[PDB]
Amino acid sequence: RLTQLQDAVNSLADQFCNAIGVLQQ
Amino acid sequence: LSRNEIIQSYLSRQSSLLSSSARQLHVLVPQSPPTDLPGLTREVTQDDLDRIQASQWPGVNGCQDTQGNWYDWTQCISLDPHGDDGRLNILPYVCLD
Amino acid sequence: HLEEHLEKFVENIRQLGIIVSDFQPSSQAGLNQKLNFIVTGLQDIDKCRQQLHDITVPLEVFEYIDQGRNPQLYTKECLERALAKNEQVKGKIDTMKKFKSLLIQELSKVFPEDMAKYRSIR
Amino acid sequence: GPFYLMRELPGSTELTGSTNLITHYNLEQAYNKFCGKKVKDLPGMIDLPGSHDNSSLRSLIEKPPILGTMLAGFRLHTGPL
Amino acid sequence: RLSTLIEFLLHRAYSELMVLTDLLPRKSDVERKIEIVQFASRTRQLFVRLLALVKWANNAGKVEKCAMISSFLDQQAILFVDTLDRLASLARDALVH
Repeated sequence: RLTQLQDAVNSLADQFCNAIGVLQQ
Repeated sequence: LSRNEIIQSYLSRQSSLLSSSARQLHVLVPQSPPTDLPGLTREVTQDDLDRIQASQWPGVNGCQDTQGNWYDWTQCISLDPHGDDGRLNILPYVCLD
Repeated sequence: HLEEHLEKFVENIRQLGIIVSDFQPSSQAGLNQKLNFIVTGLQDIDKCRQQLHDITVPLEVFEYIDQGRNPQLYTKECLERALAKNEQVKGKIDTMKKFKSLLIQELSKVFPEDMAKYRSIR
Repeated sequence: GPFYLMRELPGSTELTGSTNLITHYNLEQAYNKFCGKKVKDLPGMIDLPGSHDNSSLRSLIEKPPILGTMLAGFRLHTGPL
Repeated sequence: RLSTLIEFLLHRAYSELMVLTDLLPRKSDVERKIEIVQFASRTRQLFVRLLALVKWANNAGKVEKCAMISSFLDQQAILFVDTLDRLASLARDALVH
């Protein structure tokens, strides 16, 4: 459960990253 | 780092969605003003020890959920927070083999 | 103004010298001699007049001029490239703003508290 | 809550991409003249004022740009043939 | 300024061409000194045309550097966005760590 929560937080933060990357591209 | 291929981008959506995932959402739990040791200074109260062992305590022994189904820490809760077919899956908190 | 006229006179003197060399012995060699002397004197004048001014053009402008093209060519291509670049970054920013507005609508649909706090931000 | 939120608010700025890409430096007239010239060169003007141009000569001119009058008059006699 | 130095270099080249024409007419043949003088005159005319083109480039439209600076600013903004993305990448590296 807690590992899933950490992975979900990391994926949420990555979400920001991939979105912005796509935009600049 | 260019990426951005329709295929490369499409893989990203599936991988990210899999890790993450009518309300069927857990019952809201409010303020906890009396904590068992510091907040209420009720350390070793026998009722509390009896309640944790057999009674349903909303946050000490389990998660209430909506629809009334009660999920204990060992059990895995399947719930559907978004209004979509895909359902979030809280694996067991304790996972004692 | 005067420097351009001096350059045009030098070009005309060069054309006249070329025509005299290409033509016949009858053409007065003393005439071409006086023409070359006057051209040298005018160049010394072109210099003295243009010895303390401007100081700029540190660009491949010379390469474009020597690249069989005028500013009416290489400079136009450079300006078009700059315009394409500036139009593209504006499209970038506009698409970013659109995606931000979409996610703002979605997060407003998600939490009313977030709606209130972003209304306070706006 | 308001505390530990919105670390700072940016304010209003001018240097931004705008629909008037041409007026970033107010050259909306230079771009118009460029489009008009494209819809219509230096080598052409040189060939009209004189005759034509060349290649080795242009390279020599670029390299140069990067870098007894009575006796001269008399020295004319080369028997020019 | 720079145009003055270019004109001085052109005058020096013209003097060198005059000396070469002298040498050719002296040691050159009658049908050779004339050809050498014609070639030197063509070179001088090309240099004068190059000087006229340099004047036209120093004149005409004086915004080339402005457009170059605008393009450089746009490229700097794009590089700043890329640096922000790479900062997010190193931040998530620290996170997974």
